[PDB]
Amino acid sequence: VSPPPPIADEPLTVNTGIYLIECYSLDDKAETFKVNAFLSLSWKDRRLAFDPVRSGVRVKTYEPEAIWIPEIRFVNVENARDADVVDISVSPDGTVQYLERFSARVLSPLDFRRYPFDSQTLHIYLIVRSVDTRNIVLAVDLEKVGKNDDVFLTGWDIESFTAVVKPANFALEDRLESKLDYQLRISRQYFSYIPNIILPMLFILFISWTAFWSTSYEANVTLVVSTLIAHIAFNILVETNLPKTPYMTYTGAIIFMIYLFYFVAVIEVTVQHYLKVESQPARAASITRASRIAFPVVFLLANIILAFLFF
Amino acid sequence: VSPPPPIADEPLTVNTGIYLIECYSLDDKAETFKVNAFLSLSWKDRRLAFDPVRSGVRVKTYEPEAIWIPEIRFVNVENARDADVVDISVSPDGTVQYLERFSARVLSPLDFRRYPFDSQTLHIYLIVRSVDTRNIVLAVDLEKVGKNDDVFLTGWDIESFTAVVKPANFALEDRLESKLDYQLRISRQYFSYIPNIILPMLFILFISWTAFWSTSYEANVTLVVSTLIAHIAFNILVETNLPKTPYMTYTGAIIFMIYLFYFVAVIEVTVQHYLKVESQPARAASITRASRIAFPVVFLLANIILAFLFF
Amino acid sequence: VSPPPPIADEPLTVNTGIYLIECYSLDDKAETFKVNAFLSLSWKDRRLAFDPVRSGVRVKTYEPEAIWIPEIRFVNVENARDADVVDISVSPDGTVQYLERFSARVLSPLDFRRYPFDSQTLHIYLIVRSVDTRNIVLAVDLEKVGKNDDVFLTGWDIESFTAVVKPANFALEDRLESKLDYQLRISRQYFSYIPNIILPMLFILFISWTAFWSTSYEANVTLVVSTLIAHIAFNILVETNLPKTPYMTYTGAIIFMIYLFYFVAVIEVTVQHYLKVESQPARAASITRASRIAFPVVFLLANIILAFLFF
Amino acid sequence: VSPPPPIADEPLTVNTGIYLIECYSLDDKAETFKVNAFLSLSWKDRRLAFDPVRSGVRVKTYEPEAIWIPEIRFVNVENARDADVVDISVSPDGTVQYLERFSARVLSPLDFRRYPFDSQTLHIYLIVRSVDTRNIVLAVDLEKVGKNDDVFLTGWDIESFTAVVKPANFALEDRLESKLDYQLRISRQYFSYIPNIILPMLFILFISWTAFWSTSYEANVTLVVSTLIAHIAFNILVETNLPKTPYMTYTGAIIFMIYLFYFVAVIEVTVQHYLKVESQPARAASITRASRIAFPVVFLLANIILAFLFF
Amino acid sequence: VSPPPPIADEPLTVNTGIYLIECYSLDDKAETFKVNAFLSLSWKDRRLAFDPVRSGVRVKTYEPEAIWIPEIRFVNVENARDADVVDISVSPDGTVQYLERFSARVLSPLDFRRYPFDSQTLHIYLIVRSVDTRNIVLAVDLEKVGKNDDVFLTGWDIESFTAVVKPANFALEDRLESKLDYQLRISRQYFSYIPNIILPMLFILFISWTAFWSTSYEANVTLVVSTLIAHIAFNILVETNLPKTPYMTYTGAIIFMIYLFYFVAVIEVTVQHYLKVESQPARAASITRASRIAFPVVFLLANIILAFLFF
Ligand SMILES: CCCCCCCCCCCCO[C@@H]1O[C@@H](CO)[C@H](O[C@@H]2O[C@@H](CO)[C@@H](O)[C@@H](O)[C@H]2O)[C@@H](O)[C@H]1O
Ligand SMILES: CCCCCCCCCCCCO[C@@H]1O[C@@H](CO)[C@H](O[C@@H]2O[C@@H](CO)[C@@H](O)[C@@H](O)[C@H]2O)[C@@H](O)[C@H]1O
Ligand SMILES: CCCCCCCCCCCCO[C@@H]1O[C@@H](CO)[C@H](O[C@@H]2O[C@@H](CO)[C@@H](O)[C@@H](O)[C@H]2O)[C@@H](O)[C@H]1O
Ligand SMILES: CCCCCCCCCCCCO[C@@H]1O[C@@H](CO)[C@H](O[C@@H]2O[C@@H](CO)[C@@H](O)[C@@H](O)[C@H]2O)[C@@H](O)[C@H]1O
Ligand SMILES: CCCCCCCCCCCCO[C@@H]1O[C@@H](CO)[C@H](O[C@@H]2O[C@@H](CO)[C@@H](O)[C@@H](O)[C@H]2O)[C@@H](O)[C@H]1O
Ligand SMILES: CCCCCCCCCCCCO[C@@H]1O[C@@H](CO)[C@H](O[C@@H]2O[C@@H](CO)[C@@H](O)[C@@H](O)[C@H]2O)[C@@H](O)[C@H]1O
Repeated sequence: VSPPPPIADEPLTVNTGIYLIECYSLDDKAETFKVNAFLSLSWKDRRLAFDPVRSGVRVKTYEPEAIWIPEIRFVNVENARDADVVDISVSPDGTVQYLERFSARVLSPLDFRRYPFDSQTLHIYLIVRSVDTRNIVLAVDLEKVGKNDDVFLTGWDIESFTAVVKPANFALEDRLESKLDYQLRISRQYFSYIPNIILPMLFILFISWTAFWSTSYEANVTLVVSTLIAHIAFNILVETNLPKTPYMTYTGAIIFMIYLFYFVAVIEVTVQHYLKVESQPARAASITRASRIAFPVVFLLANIILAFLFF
Repeated sequence: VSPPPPIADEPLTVNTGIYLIECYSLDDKAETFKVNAFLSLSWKDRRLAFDPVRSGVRVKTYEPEAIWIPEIRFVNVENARDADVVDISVSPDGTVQYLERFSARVLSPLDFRRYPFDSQTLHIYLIVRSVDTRNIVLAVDLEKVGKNDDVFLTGWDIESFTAVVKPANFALEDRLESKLDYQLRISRQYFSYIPNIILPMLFILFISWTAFWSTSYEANVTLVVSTLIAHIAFNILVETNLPKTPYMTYTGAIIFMIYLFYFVAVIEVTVQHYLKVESQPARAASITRASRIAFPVVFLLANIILAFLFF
Repeated sequence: VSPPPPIADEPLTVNTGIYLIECYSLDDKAETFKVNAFLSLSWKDRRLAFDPVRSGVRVKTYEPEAIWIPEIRFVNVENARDADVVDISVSPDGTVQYLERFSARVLSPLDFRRYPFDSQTLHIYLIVRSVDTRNIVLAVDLEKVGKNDDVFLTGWDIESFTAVVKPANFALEDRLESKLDYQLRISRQYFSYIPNIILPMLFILFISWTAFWSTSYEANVTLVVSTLIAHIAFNILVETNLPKTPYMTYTGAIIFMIYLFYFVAVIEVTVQHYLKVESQPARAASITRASRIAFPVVFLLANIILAFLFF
Repeated sequence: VSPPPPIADEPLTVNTGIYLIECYSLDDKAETFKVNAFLSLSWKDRRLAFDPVRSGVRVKTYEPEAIWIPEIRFVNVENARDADVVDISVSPDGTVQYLERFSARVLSPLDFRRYPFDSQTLHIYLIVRSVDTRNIVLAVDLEKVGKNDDVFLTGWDIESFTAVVKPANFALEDRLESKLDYQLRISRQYFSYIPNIILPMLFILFISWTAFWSTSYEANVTLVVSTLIAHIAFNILVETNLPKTPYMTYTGAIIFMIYLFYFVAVIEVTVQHYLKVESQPARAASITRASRIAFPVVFLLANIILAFLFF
Repeated sequence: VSPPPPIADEPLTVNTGIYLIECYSLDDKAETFKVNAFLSLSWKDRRLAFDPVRSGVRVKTYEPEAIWIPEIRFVNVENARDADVVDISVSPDGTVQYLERFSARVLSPLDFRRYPFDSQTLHIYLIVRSVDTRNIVLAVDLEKVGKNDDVFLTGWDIESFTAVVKPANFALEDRLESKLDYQLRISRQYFSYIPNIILPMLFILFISWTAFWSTSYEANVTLVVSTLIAHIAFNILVETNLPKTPYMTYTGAIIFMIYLFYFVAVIEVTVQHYLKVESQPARAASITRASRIAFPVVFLLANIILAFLFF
């Protein structure tokens, strides 16, 4: 057992395919997902030719250790995948059809910029390293790339599973390495974020603005500080579900901005009271009357500007 | 070792059964459960027959590696199942009886629409892929489907464990695949949700409505905002136990609706105060007097409407 | 290797012992615990007998695979136990003494009715399934059931480790199965629940009742609603440590009842205020005067009733 | 392969050492720690002795399965340790030197009485069970007990790693068992508890006592109940990092005591107000004036008593 | 199979390289990180030398078990690494080129002093232990130390991966041990700490200082105590992400200092009110007027001092 030798001096082509049976645990924080799939491998090995006549059988079945099998590995996994050889078929010419079922935890960065209205392309990268007597090179048999209909990934919509057909070939520590990019295209179901986070967060903000219709300092201070706190809670909640990014995310921004609104609300509440104590309620009155319009208007304007920047 | 060949040209029939020994860890968020069970397999292998009278043994026992065993796999598992072969028996006509004990973690989607008053059908899907010299096909021996009496799944009632007797047969990458649907029917015990979540949540809401019997703005603001905060707490608690769905859930909806009630209460409290400061207590008085009835009534109507839409 | 055949036509008796070396991770929520222990098996295999004299040896040693060993399994485990065969001895008349050291995660339901003053019986169930040429049956050699003195199980007191001597024998898929019940009797150390949960929870309740000595609506509302929120916190704390049961638990009931106290307190606070605004302080005064005694008395009466019902 | 037989009728002596390479994950709640270490074993096997002059070689090598090796096991682990045999040397007189590198998770109870100013003695117990043809007995080769200089265990100082030289020998199920006690002496770095928990907790308490310089019931009620809540938070935080003990811990006590202070502060705030409403401000005034001194003094005295009881 | 013997009496040099394919899970609390990489080993074994001419190949392939391979291990890992041998090549003069792909969890202490503006040096320590017939010694082939371009470690910037070329050699239990230090230089992306923790924390503090423009005790008590509570929440949040250190961290220090601010704020609020009740508003007035400037100024001075001490 060692690689099949060249008729001319060509590289050995290994045809690959991945067929997804299960998708689970897309973990936003860790940036990983779990996959369970068929991996198929095919390649010519002429040493394996045989006569159906002189051997009885149209196809031969072999056990893994009886024949050379190319060492395909995944790049972006945590551990070597878990693999069960399902079947090895050789047709008389010596074409080998290899089928395994595997499960793995795959590393794959997400772009959180438009969370929770984002989409992602997950990758599974197949690789192979050339041996000394010859160069091995990968290809996609499109016939054998797919996914079953039930493959659901909680909280995500699956758009498509396809491979980039042309391998990236490169040198790595003095041997040739041939790498393939399988892509799984998903988009986040943002639905639930609406009732669970966004609206509650808006409600509490609007409740704060009722301070603009009140001349009670002690009341206002309570309205504004209390809701501020609830906002902090949502902030903390939302940030425990995301990893820490070196860029602002869309929700992140809305969340941050809204602090500014609480801060300016407190100022207004403070100024209004101060003026009142100093015996000038009319200036106060018209600062408050303004705020009733200004706050919602600037809040709306600022949001449109953000949606534009982000989307 | 390779498949037993056809007398005529029929498929090979593998009879299967699953007998549950343990059920644990129905995890709502992950949408998985753990199972520990007997898997039974039976099929005819004529190469293995013998004389009942001549042999003087009724039956005969082999070690897994000595005979052909069909590769049965689970579709919706995380990893290949953990299996000990318990026993393999071959009788005179060459019928093999195979028995393993296995544990696995099974993926199976839940419908959270009626949570926490919901029911589910868990699935375990057995599958086999045909080989080159013949097609393998699955069937259910009902005699060998079941579950022991103590199988308790915490926080759920077990209704039934049955198999859909007719396999789904289909082609997958150019070979026939035979698949069976075992169903575990369960329903959630909603009991504890009542004292732990629902009632507390109502109590704090009703406490909010005491503001309708109070002319103190500062008091009301404290009543209404305080309880709203406790409501957010229950909301966050509830939503950490569920996964994120693209559809409202029953509890989800009640929770969301109740925000609307707090918001409107705050408005009323604001309006009442405003009119009082503006020297018109009698309009204020009759808005509050209306609210004493309107709030409980519309809360009751809205709930009946919801239970009707959901159930 | 296959089962030793009957002298007459008797079943094969396997004597068993379990000797606990470690107990850890009694997890209330999952209802499981971890064990590490010796498992000892003994049975007669006549094919293995020998003359003491032409051998010059009292005993003989074997490696697992060299002789027939009965397949004992645990019923109520997650996965097949982890086992090291420590030693196998065969004495002249062919009595085999088998000793293994194993660890396993055991499933075992708890009765949370009297938490945290509760006791439990943990079970480890040994089983064996009969083969075709004979019936195997389990027994307990009391000599070899025990636990070492240091076996401590955090937060629990260990009462006793004993086996029910008589197996339950029954049929399961057309073979006889012999099952033994080892029982580990424990009771919860309730001590810490007192200063960590119970008393705090009482202190905040009592603090609430100070509203009965205050004519300040604003003050009272603060007292009552504040402490109610702390109560919710302890409620949430407590319920994250327990699984969800279809029955009320003792702590659960105290917790729930207390909500009723807060609710009625808020009513009283409300009524008192209302009457005062409506210029009748004397009715108010005697409702409050009553409450100072009613609340603590009815609280004490309701608790005695509950302890009675639960204990 | 079976045990080397006695020259006279002596027991076989296995010399042992443990050399720590890594210490991590001292988990207070689980009462476990993880260790990575060399385990060294030495014993005389005469069947293996050879000549140095004629052999030309002065030491001989072996693979594990080629010679008898005593089965040493750890008592207080979760699972059998993970072990790579590093090397096995045999010298001319047939002395074997065995070396393995292992990792394990070790169970070892902690005394939380003085937390977080506490010290602990972790234990790793080695054990061996005698075989039928002779008794095996353990000893410590001090030359081979130690730890590397970088062995750091987060949040703990390492004082010393020594073995108690004399084994405990005892019978267990009719065989002799020899057991050795390796001790790892550590003490907790309490530093960070000071700024993270203790001081904040004192700060909020002191803030509570400002009520004693205030004649505002509403203000006071807010001061006291608010801080009491923050106190509960620190309580809950602290108790999630400890396991539940059947004894008071030092911090636990301070934490519990402090509730008593809040409760009495609330009473005082209540009494003061009551007297004021009832038109007697001078009794009120001198109760408060007393409390300004009493509170801090009794708090200081109570703490000295506790430190004394605990330390 | 055993070590290749010296031409003269030289040590055997093993050349090593590590080439990172993946970095993930830098966990601050556990002080560990996960790595996935090529490890390459090279050394001369003359027994394996061969004539290019007579044998008709310029390279020679072996399976691990067929030749001697030095036992290289990592020092600071949790468990033995997970390794596939990728390839073993022997050239004519008997130079062996070994290549494995491995994954491991590496322990490596972090200096938290400047968190979250900190940088770290992660280490992977390769080691080998000499055998009896000769001394093995490690070196770095710089040709073979590297990392691929996509190696991203979430929330960290990767500066460089280099090896200190000169081994530390030392004796351990009477054998020579040769150890190499591969260093991975990273610095934390502090960006998101700004909007998520730092600014919110400053906002709530500034809100507190509005109390300095308010003569309402009851209001002030609410501002200062509310925000103090929010600060405790940020404190708790921050400290659950960090392990417990025996030194103050930068954030740690800001956070602690800020408590001092709240406490002094409360005192001011208290004194102001006291003086007012005692009929001297003018002292009060000028204490508050001072505080409006003192607080922000001393806050700013104290921060410059801190940055200076820490950076
Ligand atoms: C004034 C102060 C107010 C402070 C309020 C702060 C509220 C704190 C809420 C945090 C709740 C923590 O739990 C929140 O929900 C569940 C469900 O996804 C998750 O719990 C579990 O842990 C992680 C795993 O790393 C998650 O990825 C998640 O899938 C789940 O398995 C958390 O990641 C967190 O998102
Ligand atoms: C003002 C805002 C305040 C709002 C704060 C909301 C408080 C949120 C508290 C979260 C509760 C902690 O944990 C919540 O409860 C239980 C459910 O029975 C689960 O807690 C369990 O703890 C352990 C096991 O004991 C983990 O294995 C965890 O994954 C989960 O099974 C979580 O999945 C989560 O849903
Ligand atoms: C309106 C006010 C709302 C306030 C509500 C506040 C509720 C706060 C929730 C309490 C948080 C405790 O949640 C948890 O309790 C138990 C049981 O799971 C935990 O005990 C352990 O926690 C972690 C590890 O330490 C998990 O592995 C868990 O399975 C358990 O072993 C505590 O460590 C704590 O993390
Ligand atoms: C109105 C009242 C509000 C009260 C609110 C109380 C807030 C309580 C917040 C607690 C947050 C969780 O607290 C922290 O969480 C994690 C951090 O990974 C820990 O979980 C883990 O527990 C064990 C092992 O499982 C330890 O090894 C620990 O270091 C940690 O890794 C907890 O034991 C605790 O350290
Ligand atoms: C994985 C574990 C997750 C951890 C979850 C733990 C989160 C705990 C959240 C803390 C609850 C906040 O508790 C908060 O205390 C103070 C601050 O207002 C309040 O107590 C309050 O006294 C005053 C002064 O504040 C007012 O605001 C008034 O509203 C009253 O309720 C409450 O309004 C409440 O909002
Ligand atoms: C007035 C009192 C207010 C007190 C409020 C205190 C609230 C504290 C809330 C903190 C909740 C825990 O904080 C965050 O939540 C969890 C939930 O998956 C996240 O999940 C995990 O926890 C930590 C620590 O175990 C890491 O292992 C991290 O990599 C992540 O996997 C972390 O980001 C955690 O830091």
